[PDB]
Amino acid sequence: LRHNPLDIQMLSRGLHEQIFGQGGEMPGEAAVRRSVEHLQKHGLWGQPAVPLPDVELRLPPLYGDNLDQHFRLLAQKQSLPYLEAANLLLQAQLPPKPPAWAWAEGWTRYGPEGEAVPVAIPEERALVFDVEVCLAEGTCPTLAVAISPSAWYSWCSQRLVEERYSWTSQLSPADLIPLEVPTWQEQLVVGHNVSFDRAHIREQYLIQGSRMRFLDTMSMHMAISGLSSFQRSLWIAAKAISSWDWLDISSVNSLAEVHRLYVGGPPLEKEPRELFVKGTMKDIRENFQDLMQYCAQDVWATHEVFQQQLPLFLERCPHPVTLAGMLEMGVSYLPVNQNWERYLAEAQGTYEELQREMKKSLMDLANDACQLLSGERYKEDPWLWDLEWDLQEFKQKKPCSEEEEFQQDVMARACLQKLKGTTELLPKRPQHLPGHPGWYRKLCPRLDDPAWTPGPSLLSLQMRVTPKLMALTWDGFPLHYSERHGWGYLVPGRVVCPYRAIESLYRKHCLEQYHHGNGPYNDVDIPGCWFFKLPHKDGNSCNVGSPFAKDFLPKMEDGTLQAGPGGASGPRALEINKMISFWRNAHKRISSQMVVWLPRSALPRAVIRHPDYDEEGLYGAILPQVVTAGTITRRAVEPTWLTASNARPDRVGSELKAMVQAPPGYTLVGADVDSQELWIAAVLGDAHFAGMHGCTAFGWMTLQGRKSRGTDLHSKTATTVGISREHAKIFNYGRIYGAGQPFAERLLMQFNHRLTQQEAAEKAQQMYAATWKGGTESEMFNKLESIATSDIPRTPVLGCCISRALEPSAVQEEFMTSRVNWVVQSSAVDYLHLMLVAMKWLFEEFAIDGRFCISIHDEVRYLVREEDRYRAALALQITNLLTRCMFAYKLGLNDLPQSVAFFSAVDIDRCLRKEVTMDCKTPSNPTGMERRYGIPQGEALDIYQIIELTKGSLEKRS
Amino acid sequence: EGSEALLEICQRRHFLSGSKQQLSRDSLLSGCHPGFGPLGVELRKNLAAEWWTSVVVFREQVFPVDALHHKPGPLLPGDSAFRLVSAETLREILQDKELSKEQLVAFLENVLKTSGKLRENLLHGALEHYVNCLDLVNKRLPYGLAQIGVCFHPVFGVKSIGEKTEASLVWFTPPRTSNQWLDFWLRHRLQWWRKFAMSPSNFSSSDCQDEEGRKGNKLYYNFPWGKELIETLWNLGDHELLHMYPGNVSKLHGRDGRKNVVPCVLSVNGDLDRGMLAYLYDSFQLFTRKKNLHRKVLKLHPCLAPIKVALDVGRGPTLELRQVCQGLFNELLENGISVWPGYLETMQSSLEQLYSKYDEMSILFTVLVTETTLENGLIHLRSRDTTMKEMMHISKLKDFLIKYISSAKNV
Amino acid sequence: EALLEICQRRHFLSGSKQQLSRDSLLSGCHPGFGPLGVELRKNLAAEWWTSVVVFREQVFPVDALHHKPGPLLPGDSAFRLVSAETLREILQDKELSKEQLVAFLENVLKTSGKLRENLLHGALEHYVNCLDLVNKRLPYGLAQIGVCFHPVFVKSIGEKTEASLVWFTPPRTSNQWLDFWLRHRLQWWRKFAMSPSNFSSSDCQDEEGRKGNKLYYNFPWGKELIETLWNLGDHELLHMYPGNVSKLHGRDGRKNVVPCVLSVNGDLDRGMLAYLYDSFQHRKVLKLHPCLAPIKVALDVGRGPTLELRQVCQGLFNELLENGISVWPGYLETMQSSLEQLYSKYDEMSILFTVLVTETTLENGLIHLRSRDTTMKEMMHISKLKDFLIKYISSAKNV
DNA sequence: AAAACGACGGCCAGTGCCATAT
DNA sequence: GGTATGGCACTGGCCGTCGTTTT
Ligand SMILES: Nc1ccn([C@H]2C[C@H](O)[C@@H](COP(=O)(O)OP(=O)(O)OP(=O)(O)O)O2)c(=O)n1
Ligand SMILES: [Ca+2]
Repeated sequence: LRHNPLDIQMLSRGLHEQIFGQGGEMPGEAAVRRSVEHLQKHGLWGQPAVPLPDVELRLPPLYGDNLDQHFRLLAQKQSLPYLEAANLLLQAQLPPKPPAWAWAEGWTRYGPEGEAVPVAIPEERALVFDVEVCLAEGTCPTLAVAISPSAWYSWCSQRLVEERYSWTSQLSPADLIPLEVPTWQEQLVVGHNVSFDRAHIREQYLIQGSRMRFLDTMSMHMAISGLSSFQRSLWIAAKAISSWDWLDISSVNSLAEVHRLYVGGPPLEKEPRELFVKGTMKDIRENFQDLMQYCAQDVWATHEVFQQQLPLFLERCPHPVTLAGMLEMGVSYLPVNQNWERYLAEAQGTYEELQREMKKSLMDLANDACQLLSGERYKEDPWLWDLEWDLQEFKQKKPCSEEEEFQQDVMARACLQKLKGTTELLPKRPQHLPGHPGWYRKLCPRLDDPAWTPGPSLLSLQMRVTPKLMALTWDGFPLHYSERHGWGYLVPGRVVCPYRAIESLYRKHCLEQYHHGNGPYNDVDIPGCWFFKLPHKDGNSCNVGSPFAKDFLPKMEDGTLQAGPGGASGPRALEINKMISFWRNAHKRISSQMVVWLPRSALPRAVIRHPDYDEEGLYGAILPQVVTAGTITRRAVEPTWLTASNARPDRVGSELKAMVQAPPGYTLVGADVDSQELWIAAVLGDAHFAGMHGCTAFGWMTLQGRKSRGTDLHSKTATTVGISREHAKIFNYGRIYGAGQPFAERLLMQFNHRLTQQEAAEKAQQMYAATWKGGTESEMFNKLESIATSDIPRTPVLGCCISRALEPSAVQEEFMTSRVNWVVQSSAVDYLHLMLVAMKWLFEEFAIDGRFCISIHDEVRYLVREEDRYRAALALQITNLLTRCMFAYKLGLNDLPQSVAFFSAVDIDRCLRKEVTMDCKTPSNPTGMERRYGIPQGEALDIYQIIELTKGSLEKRS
Repeated sequence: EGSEALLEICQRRHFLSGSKQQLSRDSLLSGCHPGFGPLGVELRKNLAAEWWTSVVVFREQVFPVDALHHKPGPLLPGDSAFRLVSAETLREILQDKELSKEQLVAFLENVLKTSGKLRENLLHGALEHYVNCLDLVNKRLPYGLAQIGVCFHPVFGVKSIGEKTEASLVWFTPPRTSNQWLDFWLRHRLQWWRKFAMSPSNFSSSDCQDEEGRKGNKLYYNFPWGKELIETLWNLGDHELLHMYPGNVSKLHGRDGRKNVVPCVLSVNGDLDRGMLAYLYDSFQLFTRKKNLHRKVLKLHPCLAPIKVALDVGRGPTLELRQVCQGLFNELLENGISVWPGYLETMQSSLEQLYSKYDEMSILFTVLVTETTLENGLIHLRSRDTTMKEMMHISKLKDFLIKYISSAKNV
Repeated sequence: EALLEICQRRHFLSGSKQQLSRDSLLSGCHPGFGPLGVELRKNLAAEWWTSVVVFREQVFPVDALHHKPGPLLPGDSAFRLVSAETLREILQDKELSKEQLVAFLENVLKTSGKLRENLLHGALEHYVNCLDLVNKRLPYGLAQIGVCFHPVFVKSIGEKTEASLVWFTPPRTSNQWLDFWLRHRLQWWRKFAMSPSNFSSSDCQDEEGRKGNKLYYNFPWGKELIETLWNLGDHELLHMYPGNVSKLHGRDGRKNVVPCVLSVNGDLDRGMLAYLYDSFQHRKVLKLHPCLAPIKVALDVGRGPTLELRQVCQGLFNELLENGISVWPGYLETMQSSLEQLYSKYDEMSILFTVLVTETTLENGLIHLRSRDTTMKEMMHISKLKDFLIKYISSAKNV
């Protein structure tokens, strides 16, 4: 192919024959009248159709008649062993639990009548596993129980039955639960929240791909009968404004509710002491039997729910691709070096240093303000007049040269000791600085605090006094706080109020030059002054907290928010707050990541032969605790890694992702889809009407997009609205996801000026309509609104039906927006699954020694060896092609543009970053990432370059 | 403009010594001032101790070193630096005349050659000990030598000499990680200089390069007249080390992992006198409450202030008050707390003037005893930072003070 | 002597075997000390400062420059700084003068400055200004520790670290004060001596006839002077401020008199060498006093996993360092040496205690402790060590 | 010499804003 | 539009106990 109707460049000559074949297709419906007419009325018949150079490569052989059968074949070949293993769990039954729990080291197998025999490993191709950890000691697992088809198993830790003075705090593979089966081989592990349990396995950290896979009950529950983020709160609270039939077909949170829903029967009892979280290790050492018996209930319930679950999952997604993608998608793996510990230490140190600088800046202000007590001078201040200046009286119960004179000093110290002996007249409970003022008293830690520090170390931002101490002003008027209305400011007008001081401050500020704003409430009774609320980014009549929010940083740069009359460096305080907030929030989670440092004796030889291999270096890995399909839309969830936040110039901890560095002798190969969340909708709308890409306006814009002229959707929308391209995403994704006219109203009120007022109700007409079913942007409604209202709503590509909590029969009207968005999000999920299965197949076929690393927020990364990096890129590139083809095939289209036939570029890097061409500089490391840790810049490639370096051959030998 | 008052206080309270004319910006910066007062000496000692404990004591590879103050032996003739001569031979010279036309004017060449010079930096002395200090760590390449000492610099007798006390660290690293260490040390040093500063934003740093293309970094303090250099970092590399021991280079080798290599020399040098001057300038007032609160006080950091606690006496039976004051003085001194014996001076000074003087001297706490101390042992204690006076029992004072200092040091 | 070999081998004295000699050490032209010698000198200076200055309210610290410019008095043996820059600029354009050689020598010794001979002149430079610090209360003093330059018989130059106290006292009680000070100094020198009888004192008179005392240490070859006490009257004070005397009067019982000057000057390098000889005694050990030993305890590892014992030893090192205990990190590399060689090495370096940590510490927390004076071995729980050490040191200070 | 008690301290939990994420 | 999550300041209400008072 070279072209097609509408003059859109298509797939290359040989590639189309290789995949599709010029047969079994119709030239559309032999009619383009409707498409041309619509593209004419909209006035969108531009023709910047500059061809892109074409290349020809011999694709890997495919199987079956068409691409769909090839994908099904590979998915079956991947998912056969694990389904077979799960069938064993389905079939078998097991005896009751043992009368008593053993006390040994490692693994013990319980016979039919409780006869416990020590074993090296469970030695089964199936399991239902639960793991418990003593939080107080650290992260080393304490004990576990496993349900096998024929027997019970219990694992007791070495740290639990042996007493030692201390244990290593650097975790190693030799201090984890083993499940090794050296050399059927395709082992399956089942559990509830099974990522946590997987994190505590000895051989899960080996660099080489592990043939064992893991399965979670919560993932299946979410997939089948899950709840949307909106549904969960109502489900819990009641335990929907017109229908409640869904109330009895979905569970929530704990395994107890899942078991109640799917099986039911005796309620699961919760341990009221929660020893594994609260009690110390010695408490566990004596409560062993009760705790282990409690834990066995969880595994029993998990087995029952899996029994009641698996057929439903096998029925809802009959397509094996879904199961293969689920199996692969929970096997993430993040390498880390000793640079991880250095990063943690440096980030914590910078956080502490900046926080201490700010705190000391406030401490000096407090110390200076403590001095106006003399002569009752504080009463004349227009800020500190309203505090408590009180003192509590201290109360109790009712020449010549010397000789040797060794006697004088001893007698003096004896007198000192005698005076010391008067301690019996002092109260047992000491007073707290009665000589200081009350407001100073509040900020001073008690004398008995184990971590007491000098001066007022309790002072910080976002307190009722910090902006009072700073003597902040708004437009030349001092700030004022009220109990019920929140922060604001005080305007001079017409315990003693310092009217004269405030008026003099205003007069002193006026020389350099009735106010209007928030309503002048007269309930706050200050006869000589007026209180005005500080405007919020939201509407009026809402309280506001600390004025040190990041919202006011630009406003302060205007020159209205000042601290000059009492202090200065307000912008500096806001700068530190902005730099600090992220780490302040996420330090506990980031520092708690379980890192297992692999000892030298078990590294692959490729990582010790390298010239970069540091002898002192520690080469470990972190296994993300991603709960696959943790949201109604079957998307993985983890608050730490799976987030769209990356290195920023100003944020201290934003360099988090950069610490995932390949081990010496290995590389990261990654990609990112070019606006897939929009391509899905565009292709759906296009295939709704006719069978050629670019049927309507939106497909034409997204296809052959051009950043230079700005014809791309993001840039076009940005120039239509006048906002930045990076900030335009919200303006589109909200509209695409059916956020509605109220959303396009309130965002336009809030985001910036000239879009508030009646414009917020008159401007969205341009973005949504022109002079209910059709009209410009409405042509999408006539497709999704049809697939989301069928008796069995389903993904158009793979074929899983929406959760039972959102069936048309269960819910009829509510959850409509989530219903429609589920189509696109699930389409992205199926894209990810297809990608993963395709690259596993290619890696297995062409003997590439890389493995999946992580898929963050529709990105995909892989860890490969250096010697094969180019191959990986090629594989990755070709993968995308086939996936797109699959989409085009499954929607009734037998063509594919070359614009979307490949990634923009494939990144080859030594670490994990948003883009190779940027250097991660943060307050935690102002020195460049290429200079602080010594890591090259990296680069990204495009199809032709990898073709030339690989000679167009994917086999190892050229 | 506003520094006149600061220098006046520094002179009055024996931080410096001399006269209004001798003490000036140029003289202080160059290093040819008469000297410091006892309070200045104590401040310098505190700063040196803090630098030593934050640089040398807490490291397991850093060792001390002593370098002589002069360089003897033959010299290259081009330096033109000052020279040392004993005049017990010049007196012998004055007894006769010999070739006094032209050749004994070329004798200035001998004067240049066979006369030693005053030490100009501690880098040369440290480098002179690189070989002998390899036995301390069994030739493990990352290792350093630290020193604190005085060095002499000519200044524009047409030209005079200025003495400056500074601390230098010479850090031998593997060549590959040199820059790494540089960065690290830079960071650390900056942090240290900002640890005690009341306004750390006044300290700054900037990169730089030499004509030979070697990296370097400099640290500056923002004095009221401008930015002044206070500490410099250099990645010397191999030039001086090789130029000092030509020939059998194998004796310069040291172990890095599994490879024996010639280390890169890195140099850090911070001037202690200018650091003390910067800290003195930082702690001054120089904001309506500032215009209303005229209290002049040097808010020196507790870990740096020369005098910790001041001790006085109220009216009463002088014998018993003197006894208890002597006991308390001995107890406080026994635990590393410096005290100002204000009880010896007569009561000609009122409380307000005493407070003003002690604030000008930067004393953390002022403790007062009375007959009430004899009867129950409750003494008065006024705090420099807050100027508030609490009652408190004697038996705890020592403990409290200790904790305070430690609880201010370990932040 | 073997002692010099031990000092050189264990990094007490720097330089090469060729350079080190008795005369060089005594004069002050030796290449320099090692890190251990530097730390020992620092401890000695700290002890002297603690004993002399802090506990007395009449003694203050003063700093004096290492030289003074300006016009000079001819007829001194100090080091005059000739100007190389001037003679080099002249060398560029050498003038053909004939008689001006001796004239130029006179000029250079008339104008150019000279190095520091003793700390007495610098201290006297501050008499008038420091008098204000005590409201003109006559009895007081000034103390300082600093390096001094002396000529050595091509006259060479030698460095000597000296601690000096200058005491201003009314003439009425001069002699008594002298004796008082003498006694204290002697006892101080005997405080840390393993054989205090080897420190002695004598009487002496100036050529004019002023009284004074000298302190000597009996070295193996012969007695050597380490400190001098001189009563200098008031000649120097009057000469330094000629003419008017109303600016030099001091109050003593509402009686204005010109103070007499007492100079106490003791050299720390020779004192350190004397202590090194004193501590030296079939074993080769330096029984340095606990308050003077540069390094207190030696920490190492035994047999077991490297990564655990290293962490344990690093934690112990941090804990000991935070409390003011100097430690030798011998655990950074397994010496692979028999305990005999390790014990001998730590004995030659004057280390009070040796701590051995092995996996048994992980088991129950018991560490091996070896002493220097009593060569005994003990087992002790780790957590106690710190406290024990402190107590021991404190006891040695109080006895 | 016993046994009660009142004006003031730790401590859990509820209420209310703000940054992150989308 | 329409929510939930972690962090942190403020605040009433609870129980405690130590100096305090009777017997
Ligand atoms: N208010 C918002 C903001 C974002 N999103 C989501 C929808 C997208 O799936 C996700 C990620 O979008 P990118 O920022 O990653 O956009 P593309 O997927 O288009 O990538 P690119 O940034 O290259 O355009 O943002 C949303 O639902 N609501
Ligand atoms: Ca994206």
